[PDB]
Amino acid sequence: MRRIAVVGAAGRMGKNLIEAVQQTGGAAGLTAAVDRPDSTLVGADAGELAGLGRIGVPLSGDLGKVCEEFDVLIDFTHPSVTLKNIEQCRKARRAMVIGTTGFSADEKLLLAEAAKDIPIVFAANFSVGVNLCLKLLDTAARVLGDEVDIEIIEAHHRHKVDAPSGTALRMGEVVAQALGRDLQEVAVYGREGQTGARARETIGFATVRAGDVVGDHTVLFAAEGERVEITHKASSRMTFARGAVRAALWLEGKENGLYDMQDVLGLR
Amino acid sequence: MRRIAVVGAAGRMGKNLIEAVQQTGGAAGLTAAVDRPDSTLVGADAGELAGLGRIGVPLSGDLGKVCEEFDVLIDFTHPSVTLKNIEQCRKARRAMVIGTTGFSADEKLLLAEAAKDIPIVFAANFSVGVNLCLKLLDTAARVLGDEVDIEIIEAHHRHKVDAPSGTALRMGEVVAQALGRDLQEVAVYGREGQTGARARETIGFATVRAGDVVGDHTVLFAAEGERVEITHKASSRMTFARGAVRAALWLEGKENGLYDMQDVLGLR
Amino acid sequence: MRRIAVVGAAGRMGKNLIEAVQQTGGAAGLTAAVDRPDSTLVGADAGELAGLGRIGVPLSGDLGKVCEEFDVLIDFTHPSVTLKNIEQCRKARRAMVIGTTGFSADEKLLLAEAAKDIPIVFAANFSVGVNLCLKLLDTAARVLGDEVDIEIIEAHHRHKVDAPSGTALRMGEVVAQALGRDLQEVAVYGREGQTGARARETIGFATVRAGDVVGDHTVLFAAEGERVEITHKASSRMTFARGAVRAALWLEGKENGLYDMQDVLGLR
Amino acid sequence: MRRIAVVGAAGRMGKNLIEAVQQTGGAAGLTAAVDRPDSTLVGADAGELAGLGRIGVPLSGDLGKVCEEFDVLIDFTHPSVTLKNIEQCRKARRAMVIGTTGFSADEKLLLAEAAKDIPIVFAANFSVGVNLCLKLLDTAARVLGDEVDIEIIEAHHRHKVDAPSGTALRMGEVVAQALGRDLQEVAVYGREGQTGARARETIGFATVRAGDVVGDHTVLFAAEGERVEITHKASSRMTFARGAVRAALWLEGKENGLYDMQDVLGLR
Ligand SMILES: NC(=O)c1ccc[n+]([C@@H]2O[C@H](COP(=O)([O-])OP(=O)(O)OC[C@H]3O[C@@H](n4cnc5c(N)ncnc54)[C@H](O)[C@@H]3O)[C@@H](O)[C@H]2O)c1
Ligand SMILES: NC(=O)c1ccc[n+]([C@@H]2O[C@H](COP(=O)([O-])OP(=O)(O)OC[C@H]3O[C@@H](n4cnc5c(N)ncnc54)[C@H](O)[C@@H]3O)[C@@H](O)[C@H]2O)c1
Ligand SMILES: NC(=O)c1ccc[n+]([C@@H]2O[C@H](COP(=O)([O-])OP(=O)(O)OC[C@H]3O[C@@H](n4cnc5c(N)ncnc54)[C@H](O)[C@@H]3O)[C@@H](O)[C@H]2O)c1
Ligand SMILES: NC(=O)c1ccc[n+]([C@@H]2O[C@H](COP(=O)([O-])OP(=O)(O)OC[C@H]3O[C@@H](n4cnc5c(N)ncnc54)[C@H](O)[C@@H]3O)[C@@H](O)[C@H]2O)c1
Ligand SMILES: [Cl-]
Ligand SMILES: [Cl-]
Repeated sequence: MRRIAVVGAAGRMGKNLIEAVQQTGGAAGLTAAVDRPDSTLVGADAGELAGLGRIGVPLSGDLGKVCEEFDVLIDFTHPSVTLKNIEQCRKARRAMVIGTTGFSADEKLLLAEAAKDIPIVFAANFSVGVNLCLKLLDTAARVLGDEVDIEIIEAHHRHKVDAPSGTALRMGEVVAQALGRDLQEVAVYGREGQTGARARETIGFATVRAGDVVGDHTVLFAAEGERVEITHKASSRMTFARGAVRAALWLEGKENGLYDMQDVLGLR
Repeated sequence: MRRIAVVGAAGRMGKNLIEAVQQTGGAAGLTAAVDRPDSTLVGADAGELAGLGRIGVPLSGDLGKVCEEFDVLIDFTHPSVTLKNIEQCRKARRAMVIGTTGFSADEKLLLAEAAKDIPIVFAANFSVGVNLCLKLLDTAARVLGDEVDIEIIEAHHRHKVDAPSGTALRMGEVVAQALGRDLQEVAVYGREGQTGARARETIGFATVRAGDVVGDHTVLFAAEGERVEITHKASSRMTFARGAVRAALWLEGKENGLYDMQDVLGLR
Repeated sequence: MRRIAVVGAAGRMGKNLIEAVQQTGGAAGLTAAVDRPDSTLVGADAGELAGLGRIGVPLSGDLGKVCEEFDVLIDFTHPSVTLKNIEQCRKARRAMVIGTTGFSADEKLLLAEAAKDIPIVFAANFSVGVNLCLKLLDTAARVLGDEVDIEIIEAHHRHKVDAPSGTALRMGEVVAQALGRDLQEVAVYGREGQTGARARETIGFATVRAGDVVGDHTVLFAAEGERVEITHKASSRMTFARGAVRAALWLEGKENGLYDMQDVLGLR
Repeated sequence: MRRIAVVGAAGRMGKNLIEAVQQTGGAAGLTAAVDRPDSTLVGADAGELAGLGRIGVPLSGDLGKVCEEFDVLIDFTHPSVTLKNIEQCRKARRAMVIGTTGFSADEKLLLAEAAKDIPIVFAANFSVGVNLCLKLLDTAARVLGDEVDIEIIEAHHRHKVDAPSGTALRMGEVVAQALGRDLQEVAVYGREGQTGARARETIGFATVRAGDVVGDHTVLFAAEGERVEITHKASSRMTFARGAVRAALWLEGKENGLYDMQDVLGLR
């Protein structure tokens, strides 16, 4: 089977990753789990810590002591940690799946550099469903062309501070690019009063903020006689964990390089 | 059976009214149809003109010519026309259903003045479903109270000039009044950038403009653990015609006065 | 403030109840938390156990030792436990909110008996949104009458063994009763092949089983020209916890008796 | 401009085709309109008959009379009629768009035989959105694989006789073929009682019959953490007419052969 290590294992995503690894059924197995060296959770069973049954893998504090018991490392931590993990995995010639965000430009260049020596999957969004939708949106925009009005409707919980969501904006950009438009020029984010007849080129954003919604995204393509909607509904962050594990498996037998979920899903 | 006349019978709502009347299964029947005396369609069968089979009712040009041949007049024309229609019905002591919009405050007083002598149903919206939703919203808002975020999502076709719709704003007003809020003070019509966390008092409007959508309206009430949605979808203007016909039957036996659809539907 | 005890505090619902109590903001406060006497969690902070900050209330093993530090007891345990709690609360003249399910008929009679001496809220479903929807459905069915086709669409996760859900069936019964129909006679649960034109009286159930869906419920009322949909979407069991806490507060100053959520919500 | 003739011009699709042709912004124009020689509508303007302004094209009764006045014939009539239409177009060497349904396997061979001499677009469904969705479904199914539960939810009006729709079954077949399943073996059309936990291979159909719904189709792909939905909503039969007109323009310059909408839309 595929031997998978998880670093940041005691974290929110790390716990989800442990779970998604066990849910592959002998395709993969957890062989290592690493968190902070100064963590009082060090020594505890990684399975128990994630709310699962006892797996038989203790939480350890140093990737170096276990750096040879795995085939691939999945990393959802913090840039300063991932850089150190990159170093150890590169030296040990082990593949990586990196979900950590917030890398600086210089920190990013290190990723491509390490990708000379090891195969890496690096993605800002590991959701299989979201990445699939991004491809479907490109196909739909190209087929439907300038016949349709395109509107992006999203809902998120009452605590979200940014609107529209990063995902909605990305969907907007996919559509804009497919139709040769500049999103920033044609985007509308609200409507109040006498707005007038809709321009065909407009990409409209209707944004709902309410309750505890994890994240709903719909792109509507509407013309006379018909509507097409492509919709993603998230219920938890397990979607990112499952996509990371898929990436970890996909990496088996792959040439050195820097890949993303479009590669993993065969959508590029 | 109930003898129904339709004025503005060649118009958009007029044609729908003819169809809605004929569809009553024999409870009612069309006995007169009037449009402009100006009309080139004068003489043509009312059924044929509405795309139905021949009904046996020619399109008349003068309400006065057929004044003594109907129990109730349904009027979807124009304020100037209705004000004249009213005086004729008032003198002939005939009941009216008035769907015409755009009356001044003074003219409404004139309608009421006439309603002293005849029963009249006068409503800004004759859709049974929309008026029902207005009542359901008041109930929902009172029960859920300040615990929920309330968002009003609507979609209309690409040629609609005003946003949010009059129906969406009315839904807004119903919820605001139930919760003791000033809609103008708490309404939000768009979201862009760092809007920050949502204030509970906010009534948000997310408005979609696209394709040929006749009119979709949803009110979302959201809190931790659950969403409640009250939704109306219009497929054609037949919804208003059917509601007007329901009013015309309801008027039978009613004492003089000025009524609305909340009276007709018993929602008051 | 309102002093609230929670029994079954270490359980799934008990943990949610602790959380919903703290989320009232001085309207209520947790003063006691009881679970199994033989629990090794006894002594631990009820707040910490539920994943919250330290509340200052230890988990105890016996309601009797604390039976006077609270105004109302919320109980989500098991019938054999609740019966004992009923006894202690009755003697101490303390109100109760009972969410425990699975009572036998004889066990139920004890509830009504205790309700001679104390005020009790007892409900099979403590969700405010679901109970609200049940009332809205009655209003809608009565207003729309035999003009509409009524269809109940629900979705639940891939592990649910019963179809349609208990909630969908209850919604079906509300509608059936409102229109004077027998649900069992008019219900349809699937459609395959040449089913023919739809009978107006039919109440249709379209049931989706997929993924991890917690529970979506929609009642569609459809006629020519329009659709009305009343929809409840659950995201977690916190909805039941929040409704129980509302009941606990509602009980303040109430006469002895047996109440349900229709009373709490003022919908009866 | 492209010279388009419509046969069955007085029919339901015929009228829609006339409108769709006139709406092309001058890319195309109607030059002939044929219905039964039997027709009482013979002589009437094609625009007027379709509820449009006078177009200047009288309804003809014989395809042979106008055989040399169009580049492409759009045919939505009846198999017996189309088989004759084909031989005339074949001899006049005129391209065809055939929307007529209900051909035998032998007659399809005859269509192909004719397609040896003229270019023909022949499709069971001319909606651009529906055909697009068929392609998106194949992509979605291949990417998501055996990880998801796949459910097909559709709604149609109260007079539709067959369930699920032909479009829903086709969507079922697309997904089944992508995943190497036998649709007949894995399809489920209803759920009642203790159905038990869902098998992953199952393709579920939840079918709604209600009101005047022209046709809503949704395919849900669900797994832990996320739902993906691909949705088509038809508002009128204009969707098929617009697609047929797109095909008629696409045919310009095409070599002889038998084409479908996957060719027209480049989805192959
Ligand atoms: N790409 C995606 O799809 C996606 C999705 C969700 C989150 N993220 C990113 O994943 C990262 C983690 O998110 P989280 O919410 O899981 O944060 P979190 O803080 O819950 O978990 C982070 C873990 O890193 C551990 N950690 C810190 N220093 C360490 C070290 N030196 N060695 C090992 N472990 C160490 C912390 O102890 C903690 O357990 C963030 O960058 C977040 O943006 C990416
Ligand atoms: N209350 C509602 O629910 C509702 C819904 C839709 C429309 N409306 C209102 O209905 C009215 C008409 O709507 P429409 O879209 O049918 O417009 P329309 O212009 O198609 O119909 C107007 C008809 O009135 C006829 N008319 C004009 N002067 C006349 C006269 N002196 N005597 C007789 N007929 C005369 C015109 O010839 C035309 O046929 C507008 O005020 C619109 O706002 C109300
Ligand atoms: N009415 C509703 O809306 C609603 C909603 C959800 C669950 N429920 C009902 O709530 C009950 C609990 O559900 P759960 O899923 O929370 O089960 P759970 O088993 O997670 O929690 C039950 C708790 O009861 C505790 N318990 C057992 N014996 C006890 C005793 N003698 N004294 C004190 N505590 C004791 C157990 O230790 C456990 O912590 C069940 O009857 C379930 O059907 C009702
Ligand atoms: N492929 C698609 O996407 C699609 C969509 C809708 C309908 N259809 C098919 O289109 C066909 C017609 O659909 P409709 O609903 O428009 O039916 P319809 O009967 O309204 O139209 C039929 C028309 O054909 C005319 N006709 C009959 N014999 C004729 C002849 N010998 N010469 C000329 N005209 C003649 C009739 O007079 C009538 O006007 C059916 O086969 C239907 O299945 C296909
Ligand atoms: Cl109500
Ligand atoms: Cl694709």
